[PDB]
Amino acid sequence: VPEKEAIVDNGAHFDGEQSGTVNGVTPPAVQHLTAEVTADSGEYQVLARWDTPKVVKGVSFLLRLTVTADDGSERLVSTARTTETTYRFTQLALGNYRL
Amino acid sequence: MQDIRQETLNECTRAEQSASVVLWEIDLTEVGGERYFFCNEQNEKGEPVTWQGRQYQPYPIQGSGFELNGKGTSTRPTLTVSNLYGMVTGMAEDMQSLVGGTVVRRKVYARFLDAVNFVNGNSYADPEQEVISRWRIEQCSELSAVSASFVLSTPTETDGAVFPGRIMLANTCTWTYRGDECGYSGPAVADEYDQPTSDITKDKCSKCLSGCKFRNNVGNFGGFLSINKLSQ
Amino acid sequence: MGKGSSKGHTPREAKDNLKSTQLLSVIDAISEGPIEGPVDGLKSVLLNSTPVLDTEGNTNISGVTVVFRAGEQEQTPPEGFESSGSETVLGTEVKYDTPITRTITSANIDRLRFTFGVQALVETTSKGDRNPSEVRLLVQIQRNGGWVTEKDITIKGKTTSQYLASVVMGNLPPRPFNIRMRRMTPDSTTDQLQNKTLWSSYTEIIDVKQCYPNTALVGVQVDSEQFGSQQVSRNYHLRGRILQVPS
Amino acid sequence: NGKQNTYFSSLDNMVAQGNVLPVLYGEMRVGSRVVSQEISTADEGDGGQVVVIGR
Ligand code: SF4
Repeated sequence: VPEKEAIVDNGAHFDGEQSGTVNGVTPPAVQHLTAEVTADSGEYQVLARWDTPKVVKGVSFLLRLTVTADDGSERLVSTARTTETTYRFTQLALGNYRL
Repeated sequence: MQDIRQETLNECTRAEQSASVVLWEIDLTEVGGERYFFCNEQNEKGEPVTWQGRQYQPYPIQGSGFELNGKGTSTRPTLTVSNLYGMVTGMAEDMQSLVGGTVVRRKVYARFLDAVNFVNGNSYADPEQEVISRWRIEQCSELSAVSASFVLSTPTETDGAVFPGRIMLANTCTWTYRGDECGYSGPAVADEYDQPTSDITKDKCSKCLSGCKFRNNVGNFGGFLSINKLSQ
Repeated sequence: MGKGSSKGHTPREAKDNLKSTQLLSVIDAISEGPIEGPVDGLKSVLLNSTPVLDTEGNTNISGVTVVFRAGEQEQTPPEGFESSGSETVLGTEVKYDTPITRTITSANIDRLRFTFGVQALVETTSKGDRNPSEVRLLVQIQRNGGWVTEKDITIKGKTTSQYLASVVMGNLPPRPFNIRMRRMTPDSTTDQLQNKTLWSSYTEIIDVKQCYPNTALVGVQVDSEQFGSQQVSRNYHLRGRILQVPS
Repeated sequence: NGKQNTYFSSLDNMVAQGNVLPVLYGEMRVGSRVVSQEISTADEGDGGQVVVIGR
């Protein structure tokens, strides 16, 4: 049956999104990230709040707190990994902090 | 015990009995063919054997390997038939080698045959005296210029089957188009390549999500359109 | 509580101080064809190894929304599960005198989610200290000619920065739509009481359109905070197939 | 370790791709084939009219 070959290399109509549905189950950016400097407890504390985006099979969060240098560069103050949607920072020196 | 009439049981115990005639029927109606009736012998008048008013044309045919065993492999009988004059050949090129057809075998004592078969008639003629067995054609094992051998199998034969059979897939529908589970009854929309068509004879589903959307049948889509990302 | 569908819904415990709530939405597939269903009810749903309802009816776990589906050929999709969302940001303040309105008038929407909130909620007094503020807002639909209230929301809290919430609703009439959200509290006339409101954005939800024709799905929608960082292992004490048994 | 499994039960939430759909025949406590599992933010307010966020 030499005429079989023509049928074989006629693959069906795959739907689309060949690149992988442009997600790669990569989590979206966290939303509503608000920092709050308060002293109602008698000392300076920073409360950080955020909302979980739509993820797959579960989620965790990575926090990176850095402080601005005098020359415009940055210094790594702290790093953390959590599962909660809130965090608390205490005993922070004066400066401009980016979380 | 088999449900066979008292006359056959009476004949089985006799010391001197009549010849046991085996009549065969090939039923290809379910596979798009016709029904053929065969007997290994003619009658005393040189005519095809008439059983229950139906003529069974003479043709060299012989079956072997018939047994009833529950333990072990399912029994696979064999049926050898004459291929002189290229008759079975003509069936092999028209019915896809007869595969999927039915073979019906009747055992009848010659004393119960129809009266037309005998010159002097049959006073004990009884059309209700027969033993029937049904099988299916599995493979035309050999076909030559002389003969043809067929492998038979019980209709159940759980050989290639699996259980459970329905498979969980994404981007593909496992239902049968316009079937019960698919539940589609609309007009012609597109072919298997999603190209729109108003031709009913060219209306098929691509089994993809786009093919289902073409018919607005996404509710009845047989796939699971989220599992592709949880399996990583 | 029925055959072919169920609702469960043990209520959620009231929160104390604002805060968000992580939600775990699962859909579990079991069996084929019409099945009888749960052995008892909501006591047959085990979230890790514990039934939702104690043997006396007490709720072991609060915040569960099991929605059982049998294997009937003619089913309906499990409600409350989203598939895609379209978020449009319209962050503006909502004053007492002026409502907002946006006239979404889409075509393929299923549910509407409102992202409202307050920029601050402190009630400062002379010499210092702070107190809650009691903000109230109202979300209304066009409903032809009469703006019928859909969801009135009251917020109590201290806060210092922006806080955002969300509210979902359905039953949407056809779509020459007009939505609205307006303020109830009078205004922040003084400087020591800041209770400004805000309508950040709204989202259009399309939900799950695939009513899986012959499987038996469950769906949970349990809050994931009560359980630890470990994953939730759902178990079900179901009954089996509806057989073709001799009459 | 030493656990014995059978061919007629499962208390696990197995992967549901290319894995067929199970069949349950009467009673039994069962696992599942997870079809969807997403973690999001719960929206306050369930039904009715009145919604209170903070108490
Ligand atoms: S994809 Fe939709 S229309 Fe096509 S066979 Fe499946 S259910 Fe039917």
